[PDB]
Amino acid sequence: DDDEDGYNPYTL
Amino acid sequence: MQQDDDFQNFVATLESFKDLKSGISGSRIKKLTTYALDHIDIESKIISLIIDYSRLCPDSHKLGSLYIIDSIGRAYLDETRSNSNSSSNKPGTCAHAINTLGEVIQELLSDAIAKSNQDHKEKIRMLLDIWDRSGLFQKSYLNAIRSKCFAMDLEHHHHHH
Repeated sequence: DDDEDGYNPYTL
Repeated sequence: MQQDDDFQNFVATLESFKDLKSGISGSRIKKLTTYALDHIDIESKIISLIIDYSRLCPDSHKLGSLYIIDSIGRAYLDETRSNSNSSSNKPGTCAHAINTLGEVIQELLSDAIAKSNQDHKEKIRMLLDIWDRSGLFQKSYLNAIRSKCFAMDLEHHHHHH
């Protein structure tokens, strides 16, 4: 799914 | 701030989040964050929302909400920090916000990690590490996760270090 998935806390 | 981007946007984002099938889109988290900061006169409803959303559902929401709170926390911390992080009880602003969260992070995290599996549980663990390193909740590892027993207990049948 192209939606900037996978949100990492180390990267805002 | 003329009745534009009110709680609607915030709640809307969160709602749509859970509506997903374990997707957790960064976009949503962003909206919630920017919104919160943009309106520090609603730290209560905001923080309260994300919090409830987490404890609400099992691992599902647990992981999701966790990520959301993470972003907001970092930003909020820096914001209030820029001036002076002070509080006592009840919500009011960034300060009170962080304080409140740290007062519920126990059940939140613990539950999240527990309800979470090898995979999910792994994500939470990492996030926690970054938190301490960065300097979000400078409480010297609250009793919550403090007791390694937390992970050890939820730690299903599997080897580790």
